[PDB]
Amino acid sequence: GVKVPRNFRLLEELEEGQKGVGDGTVSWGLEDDEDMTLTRWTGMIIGPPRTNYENRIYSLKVECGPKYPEAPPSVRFVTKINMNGINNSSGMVDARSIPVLAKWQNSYSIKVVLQELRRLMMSKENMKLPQPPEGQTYNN
Amino acid sequence: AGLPRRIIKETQRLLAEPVPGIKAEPDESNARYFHVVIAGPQDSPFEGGTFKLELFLPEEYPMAAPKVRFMTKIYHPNVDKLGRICLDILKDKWSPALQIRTVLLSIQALLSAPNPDDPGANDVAEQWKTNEAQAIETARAWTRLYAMN
Repeated sequence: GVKVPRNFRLLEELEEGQKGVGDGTVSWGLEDDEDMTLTRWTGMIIGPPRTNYENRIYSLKVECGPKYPEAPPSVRFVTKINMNGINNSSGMVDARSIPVLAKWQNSYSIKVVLQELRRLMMSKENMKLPQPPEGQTYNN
Repeated sequence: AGLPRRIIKETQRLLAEPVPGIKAEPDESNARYFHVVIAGPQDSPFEGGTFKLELFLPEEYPMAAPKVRFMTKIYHPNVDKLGRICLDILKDKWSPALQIRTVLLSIQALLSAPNPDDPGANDVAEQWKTNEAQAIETARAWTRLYAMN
């Protein structure tokens, strides 16, 4: 079972981010284009239609630590959102509450995390939550 | 149950017969992953510096090229901001007959003789083409800043 080292996995994810996937409703890229450690990523999720998240663009920060992708990335929303599993004061994504993170596998990726968060925005418990005004962001 | 003979062979020969000016050591967890240090070549603006590089041997090696990237910031028309290396044998011109040893000295040769004219060179290439003297001074500046510790 041949493991691709962290840095080489992240280079794969960088190229895939540039090429884009699917319908482009999620996207990702390096926060700092001179960051050779490939640690800090910007994530983007278009809120899904027929939910209270619709027609809003969410920006996220995704941190790929030293043990990525053996270990899951850390994720937080910059754009304010009311969603189960997201701390509504700080934007931090509680790994235990998001199945892709709580049940992380090393075959997963930034793309996969973002698609899961988008899918969860469509859930019965989230899709009807009243949202903060568009354009607001958390501190720090 | 383990690695192909070729990989075992190349690994062991890397540690028995090291390339001049290049250290190459196995990762502590991944037998296909190596931590390399290249000395700046004599008479280049990188001379005196040491540059970290990482090397990975993919599943399909040697059909597939090794993956190589710099992990030390360097000012060079064929190495980008993320350390990625533009070099024929790493892509188009890779063939199984080439050893890791050949790739590594070829990378050293690239430091010794940059190719600013390469179709895939970054924005640093423009400096190298038009004001080469300044670009070489800047490569020396970055060697001082990033490659002396």
